[PDB]
Amino acid sequence: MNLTEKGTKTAKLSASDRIIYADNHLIHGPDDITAYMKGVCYDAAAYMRYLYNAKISFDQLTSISAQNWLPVFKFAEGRMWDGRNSLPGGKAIGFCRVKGMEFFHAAVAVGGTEIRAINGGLLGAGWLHPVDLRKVLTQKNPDGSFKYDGTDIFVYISNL
Repeated sequence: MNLTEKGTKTAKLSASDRIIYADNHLIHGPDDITAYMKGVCYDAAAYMRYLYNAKISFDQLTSISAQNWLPVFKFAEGRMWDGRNSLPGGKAIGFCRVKGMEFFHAAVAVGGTEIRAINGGLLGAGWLHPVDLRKVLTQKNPDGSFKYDGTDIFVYISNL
């Protein structure tokens, strides 16, 4: 992804300082992830995982863009959200159509069932406008999918 001047400075902090930085400026606001990187939902999620010391090199951060994060997140290899329990703070949350497991959105868990994201409409339309998944994904199917916008989706917690 492309970084801003501020996103570059923040990315080159030590692993320790990056965690402290995310906690103080981003996971609960008041900063907007768009002030750090110029990407879309997947890049916002990857940037936050990188700050929390995920297995992402600076070179991967500054060369992988948008959907190319999908083989790094490996969402379908993670834990399915059961629709009721808390999401682990700072983790990447992936949303896919059941049919073909086609991922269309990524968010960041910020506590309980709340998420921050960009470019996701009802699943997060701005980093500073958190969404409670329990308010949006209320109807759960026998397969563990949820009814969303006329179709069925899975919710996965990336291990990244």
